[PDB]
Amino acid sequence: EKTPIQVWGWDYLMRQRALKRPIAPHLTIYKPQMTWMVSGLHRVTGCAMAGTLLIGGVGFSVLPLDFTTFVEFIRGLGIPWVILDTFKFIIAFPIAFHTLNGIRFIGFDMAKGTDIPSIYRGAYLVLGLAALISLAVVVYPRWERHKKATLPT
Amino acid sequence: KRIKTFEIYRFNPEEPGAKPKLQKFDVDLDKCGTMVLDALIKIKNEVDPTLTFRRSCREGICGSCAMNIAGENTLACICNIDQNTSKTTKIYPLPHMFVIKDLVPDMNLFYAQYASIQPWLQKKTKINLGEKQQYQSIKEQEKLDGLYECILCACCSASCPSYWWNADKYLGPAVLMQAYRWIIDSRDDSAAERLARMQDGFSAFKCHTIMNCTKTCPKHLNPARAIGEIKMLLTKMKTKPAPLPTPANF
Amino acid sequence: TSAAVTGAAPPQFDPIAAEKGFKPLHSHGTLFKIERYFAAAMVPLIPAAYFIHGREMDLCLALALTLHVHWGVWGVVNDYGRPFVLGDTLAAAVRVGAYIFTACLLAGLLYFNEHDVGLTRAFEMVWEL
Amino acid sequence: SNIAQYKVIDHAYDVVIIGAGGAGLRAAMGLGEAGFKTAVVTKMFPTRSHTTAAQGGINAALGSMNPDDWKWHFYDTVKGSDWLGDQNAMHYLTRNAVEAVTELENFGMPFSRTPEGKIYQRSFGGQSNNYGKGGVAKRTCCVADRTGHSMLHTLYGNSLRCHCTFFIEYFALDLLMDKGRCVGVIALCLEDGTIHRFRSKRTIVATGGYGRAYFSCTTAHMNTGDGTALATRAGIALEDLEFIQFHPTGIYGVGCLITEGSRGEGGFLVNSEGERFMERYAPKAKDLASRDVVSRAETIEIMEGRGVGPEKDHIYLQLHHLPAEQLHQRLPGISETAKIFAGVDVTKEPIPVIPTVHYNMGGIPTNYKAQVIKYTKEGGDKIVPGLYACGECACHSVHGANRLGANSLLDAVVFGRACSINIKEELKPDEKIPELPEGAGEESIANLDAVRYANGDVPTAELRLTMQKTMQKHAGVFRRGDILAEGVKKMMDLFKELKRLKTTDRSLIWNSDLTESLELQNLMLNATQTIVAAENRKESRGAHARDDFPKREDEYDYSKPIEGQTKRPFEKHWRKHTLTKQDPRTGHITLDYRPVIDKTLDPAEVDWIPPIIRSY
Ligand SMILES: Cc1cc2nc3c(=O)[nH]c(=O)nc-3n(C[C@H](O)[C@H](O)[C@H](O)COP(=O)(O)OP(=O)(O)OC[C@H]3O[C@@H](n4cnc5c(N)ncnc54)[C@H](O)[C@@H]3O)c2cc1C
Ligand code: HEM
Ligand SMILES: CC(C)Oc1cccc(NC(=O)c2ccccc2I)c1
Ligand code: SF4
Ligand code: F3S
Ligand code: FES
Repeated sequence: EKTPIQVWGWDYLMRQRALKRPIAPHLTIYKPQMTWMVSGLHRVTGCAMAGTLLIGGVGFSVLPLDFTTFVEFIRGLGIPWVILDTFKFIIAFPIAFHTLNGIRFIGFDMAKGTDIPSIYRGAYLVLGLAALISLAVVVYPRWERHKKATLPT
Repeated sequence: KRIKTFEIYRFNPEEPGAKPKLQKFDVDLDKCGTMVLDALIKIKNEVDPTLTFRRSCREGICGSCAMNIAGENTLACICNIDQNTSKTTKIYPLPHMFVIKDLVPDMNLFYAQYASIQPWLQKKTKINLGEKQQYQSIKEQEKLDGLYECILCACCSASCPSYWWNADKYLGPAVLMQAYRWIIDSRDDSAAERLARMQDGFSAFKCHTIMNCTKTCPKHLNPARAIGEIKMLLTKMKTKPAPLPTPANF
Repeated sequence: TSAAVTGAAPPQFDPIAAEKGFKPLHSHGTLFKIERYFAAAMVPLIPAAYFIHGREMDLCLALALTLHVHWGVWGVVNDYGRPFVLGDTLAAAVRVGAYIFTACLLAGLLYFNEHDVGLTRAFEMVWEL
Repeated sequence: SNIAQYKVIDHAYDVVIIGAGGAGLRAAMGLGEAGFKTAVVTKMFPTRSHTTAAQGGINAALGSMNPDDWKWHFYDTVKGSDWLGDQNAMHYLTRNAVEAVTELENFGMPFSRTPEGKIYQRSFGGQSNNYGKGGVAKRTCCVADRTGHSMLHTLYGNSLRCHCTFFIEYFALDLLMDKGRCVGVIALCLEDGTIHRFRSKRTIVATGGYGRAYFSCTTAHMNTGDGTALATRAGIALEDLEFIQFHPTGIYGVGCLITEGSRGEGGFLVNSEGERFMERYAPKAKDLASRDVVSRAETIEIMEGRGVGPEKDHIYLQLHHLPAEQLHQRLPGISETAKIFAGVDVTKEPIPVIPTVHYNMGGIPTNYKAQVIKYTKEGGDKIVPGLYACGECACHSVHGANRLGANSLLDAVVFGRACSINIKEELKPDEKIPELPEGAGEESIANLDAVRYANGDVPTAELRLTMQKTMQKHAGVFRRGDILAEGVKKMMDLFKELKRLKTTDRSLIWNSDLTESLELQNLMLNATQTIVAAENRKESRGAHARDDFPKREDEYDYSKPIEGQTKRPFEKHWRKHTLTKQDPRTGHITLDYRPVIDKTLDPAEVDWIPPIIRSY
């Protein structure tokens, strides 16, 4: 059920249709800004992750394949160590950035940090911390795996 | 001569089979005012009288000339022309609004929604309309600053991707800040009933904190902050303070 | 010439006339609040699962992420499952599909934690590569 | 109607208001409250109306800063008019100020406040306590910098409760007359090119002023004097048109108004010497002297080489000496406007400003009840049945020869309300909506088509400009009989160039080429009538200043004592209203003159104010 204005609004949309009037261009023409790019990102990450959990969970169930014989198949390719840790970085970032920016947006929901300096500081800080955490979590063990390979015993 | 070139969205509903266009217009910057409106006028008067746009106030207060310049929603009359002539400056109408002709969008859903909030003082005790002044303290009235300035230009509502996709159900940042301008008016009683009118999951809550509104507002106001405030109010995280009591001698 | 036909009033929202007979109460308020409280609670959990692993974290990740992503996609769906662009039946089919997406998600994860390595372990095994 | 088809669409309303600014809306509210089927026709969304651009405030003796009396306001208002003001109407204006402005606040207009919680009041131009004997009055109620913005948005807001039905972006073509009586309006709907005929028992004309008659003005692009054009085309003579207010402080390059509030908060005008020159031209009120006196002060200083800037052709308005806490609390909008347009940090540099066309005290003649009037020499004030006018488009006359600062927003609200009040108490529901005479508005349509497909050599924008340019040069702040005569000579030629009009846009849907051409016609009527009136008034009074007639010619010489003089006859003195009667097609104007009303509405309430010397 709808408010009265939302009823009105739909009836408005119907006239606008029936008058064969065009809709003023929008995404095609609007300037890229940290405001919306980052919202776009927050949803894009949020969604990608869910989609991976679905294609993942359900995929490996509906296939004869399992997760172990998958990790051998890719290893088999013996792809370079930098590429792999980059694919790792790609996995960390959605989790990091969305988690961070998730709290950011909850501020915005509560009227907090809503001026433009706060909006841009917030943005950068959250892109930073997420990338840092993503670069740390990839490199740190890979760094300890090089310490293992070449150290004193 | 310094020749700036403009790319100006066109549409003629009169003509059969007509589809939107982009038209280049060259303007001698030395024979033209500092502001983007000035160019549109020059072009209308000296080059193409069929070029059609809205304007009144030449000073940024009516909000009639709201349009999309250089990618962002602004007022044409206080947007400086981009002096660097190797750029072409693009001028579309307010994004995602039905158009009538050229830079003039059907603005009526916007308006209807602003009616819906009931933008007028309500009092639960009938007053003698002319008789005396309602008390309101300075602090109390200063809550209205950054709220009553809104010129109804729609720049921000038309920068909100949620209001793009659901203009029909989500009210949008312009109408919502104004809904809030009457909620926190200490002189207004009906805060509760005002909030009741936008309880549902679309009216107010489809604000997904994208922030393009507070960004683009050519009056340097903040709707995203006001909406946030409504969310706190709408979830009982906060309440409207009661009016400071009207002192005995008043 | 002025031989003409009676006109009608232009469409226009009467905010008072609309007010007569509509009272309805459905506060999405208390629902919105918890969606956020729940995301706030997940902030601890995400790093908690970086460190502490096991079949029991696999379970809580699987439960929190199922419930959070439920409300997630629902929104995304109401944001783009618009009847103006899809017409109602097809758009109510996207609404319903937001729930099928929740239930398949869980089903898939449960399976994956029960007849496969588990979430935390699966993450280990790609990080080892 | 020759060369096209037109969808006409008929409506029946109790009262139809042309206008949706201050006056228009306040009228609508009262009417819709009192029950009437009210229709509001406006060529722009009502918030875009020029009222929204107002700034400094609205006068009322609220006494929120110091004790006050509406009689003192009355006084200051009449002294303001330089005794061209009708004192009955100036009485109604001021008596009802306190109540009118209180209502605004009671409607939710968010006035700035005093510590006590009351409406904040600032000082302004041409006002004083104790009938001119006291100090600089504080009567000017303000919402900061943007009083007009807040007032109009409030009225509009409250106009959504009154069930008044809006027709937004309809361009009003003509009044529908049926033998000296007005039965409605005819307009062009911009959204679809349909033509509309509104039948109505009343018609209120509230169309604002005609600032765009000139090259440089503070007014909006939409101030084209349509309402006055309408009346002129209904065979109604317009009154006092030669009285054109030049606001002392519009921004030099662009005409953007900088508020008188900025002086009455402590700002002053400064010349090239660094002198605060207004202390010479008006010792008692200094930079808060009346608008006509200040503008003339500047205009001389420019003439006598104390101009400022590169070319020495404007003066400075200085504010930087005031606290920034006060500059942001009281003048935030003009703080910003000066940044945007003049590059000026107002707390550190002065603003480049110069007198600028602002208000039009002249307009459609009316009585104290705002009922439009025609005037015979021997029959007198004969009311036009069905028609009312208020706001800038009217000449009540509450301003006479000089409008006071913050008195117009008042006149709009007060006499707007007065229209609703006076109509409730004169229109009874036995009387039905007037049936239109046949062929109603057929000519108005003929003009539309003609302008619409106009062929000729001279485009519509070129003509407007030379109208505006002519007018700026020949009917300025200081005038002479030869310059004026040469200016009439040129204006009447431009009227003839109208027949050679080019238009280009042929559409019906949202055609700004067309409506601006309709506006240009309307502006020619006002400008031609304005200048012939101005050319003939061989005196100096209020805004109208003749170099070659620098005295104010009244019935007596009010600079000698009065006892033992002999009253000059009507014909030899100038204390009268100028009336201008123009054949719209030929363009020929004939003058007439109409006595100034000196009685107040009730002598037991307030005593009429005899003329004296106007010394600020
Ligand atoms: C920059 C500026 C600042 C000012 N500041 C102050 C101040 O601080 N205090 C003060 O007292 N006064 C001030 N004034 C004077 C005052 O604001 C105006 O005189 C007042 O706003 C006029 O109100 P109005 O309703 O008569 O007309 P406006 O407010 O001019 O509105 C005119 C209306 O008539 C309509 N209209 C016109 N032509 C047509 C047509 N052909 N068809 C249909 N509709 C039509 C328009 O659409 C519009 O809605 C200021 C004026 C200016 C220019
Ligand atoms: C760890 C802390 C997290 C927090 C605080 C958080 C918070 C939020 C918030 C506030 C939203 C609403 C955004 C909006 O309305 O625009 C949201 C949306 C979403 N989240 Fe999360 N989230 C977290 C982790 C995750 C994870 C791990 C996933 C994994 C699949 C996920 C998937 C989503 C999805 C799909 C949405 C969709 C709604 C949208 O983008 O508009 N989130 N999240
Ligand atoms: C092009 C930019 C300015 O605009 C766009 C275009 C497409 C999608 C979106 N962004 C959303 O649709 C979106 C993102 C996050 C949360 C809610 C939403 I409704 C923005
Ligand atoms: S908020 Fe800023 S942008 Fe949105 S309407 Fe009011 S002014 Fe125009
Ligand atoms: S752009 Fe739109 S979604 Fe929210 S904060 Fe701003 S309104
Ligand atoms: S024309 Fe008034 S806002 Fe630009």
